[PDB]
Amino acid sequence: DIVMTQSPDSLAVSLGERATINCKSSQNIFFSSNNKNYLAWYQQIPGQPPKLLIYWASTRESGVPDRFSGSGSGTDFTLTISSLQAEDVAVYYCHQYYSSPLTFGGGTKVEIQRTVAAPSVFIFPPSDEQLKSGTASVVCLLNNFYPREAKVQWKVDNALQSGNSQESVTEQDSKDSTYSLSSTLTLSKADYEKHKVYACEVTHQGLSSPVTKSFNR
Amino acid sequence: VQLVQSGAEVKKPGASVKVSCKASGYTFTRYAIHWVRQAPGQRLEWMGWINAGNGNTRYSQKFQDRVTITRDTSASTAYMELSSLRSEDTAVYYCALLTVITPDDAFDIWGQGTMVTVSSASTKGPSVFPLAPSSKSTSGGTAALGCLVKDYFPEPVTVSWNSGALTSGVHTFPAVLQSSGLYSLSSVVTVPSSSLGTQTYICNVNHKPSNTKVDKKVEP
Amino acid sequence: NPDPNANPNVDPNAN
Repeated sequence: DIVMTQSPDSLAVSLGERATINCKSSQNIFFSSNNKNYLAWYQQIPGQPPKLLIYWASTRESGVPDRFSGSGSGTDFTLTISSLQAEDVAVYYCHQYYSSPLTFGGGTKVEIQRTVAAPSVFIFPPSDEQLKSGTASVVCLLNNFYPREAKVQWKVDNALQSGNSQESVTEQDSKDSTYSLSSTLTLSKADYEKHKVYACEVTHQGLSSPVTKSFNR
Repeated sequence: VQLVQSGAEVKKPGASVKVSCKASGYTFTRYAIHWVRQAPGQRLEWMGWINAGNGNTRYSQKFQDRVTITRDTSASTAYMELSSLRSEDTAVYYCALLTVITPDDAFDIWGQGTMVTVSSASTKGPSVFPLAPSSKSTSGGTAALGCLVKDYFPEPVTVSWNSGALTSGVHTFPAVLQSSGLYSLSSVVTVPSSSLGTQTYICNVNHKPSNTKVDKKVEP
Repeated sequence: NPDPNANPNVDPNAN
């Protein structure tokens, strides 16, 4: 099979900076008879199928911005984004259609480097709808921060919780290049009714000290 | 030109799955339909193609013993059947008109993907709970609100707000598996706090495995 | 040389 090897695995540059992605094929994908390289470049954002950007290693698909360009021939190929835009955050794949089986590269993830942004912190008590079901979820939202690293701890009646909460983090936002994080504390209704104070404590580089958002049941 | 795939499914290990791919916007018999799968976090894996006209196929070596690709020209649909499923087969399965390069036209179209989960776990549509805006969910002049989409299986759910009219500042988080074997996620949006009394916010939750179409009003 | 049946959708003479 034709192994497609991409480098680097991840890339982070500032808005408007040039980004370079390398693709090497384990065998030569140039055909001297038509002077074509049988290579395509794809863009994939979370939740969506890949989008074709380049084919024949350097022909842009119609509608693709001219800041995307493909180069190389034989085994060594390059995808260049001449001036990175916030919407270009995605995973990029090369693809060969020289021979069977068709194969794809491992992907290159492209992120934006931007300034520090402290999270905006919101907290949601369990809804009355959920409580009548017998379970209680408290949701702590860390909105639109940068960089991605953050710490959320839950305190219930001032006692640090362990093992009853889970987190999720979004991909970098296509407009402001920030992240968001959800942390959910899950209790049975009876245990939720045993305590008064619920709090989520947030540590982030944009904060000189942890921020705590709290409510009483 | 569109490809529309059947909904997500759970199948037990060892069972078989069949995914459909309805084509529209073109003459179906003109091109080959490819099937490509994408495991969570892994790369794109090509499985095979079928000529929509004459029905000839080519399969990848990995899937030959257990994949069958067929088509129905009258229904303009291609199918992929994978048998003897293993957990390793849990992935998004795409149909695609890959790199259609013709004398006067070049395009490339994918279906939305069909998540197939190999598991003996229970199937469950989600419970959709409001995350109401309150004094605890204000960052100055903005208010955060959302929907808790809890206790569903398998993936995925899709969430929109106000039937797609509300997109700015929406964050639908990746699902997380609970110890119960069920998934939960939240979808949140920030809105002006000054506007909470005049605007309506509805989260639209779809879970194809359970035909869930829930519209939940989120009120202050 | 390329296999023209790797992807039947590709016309190799289309430049």
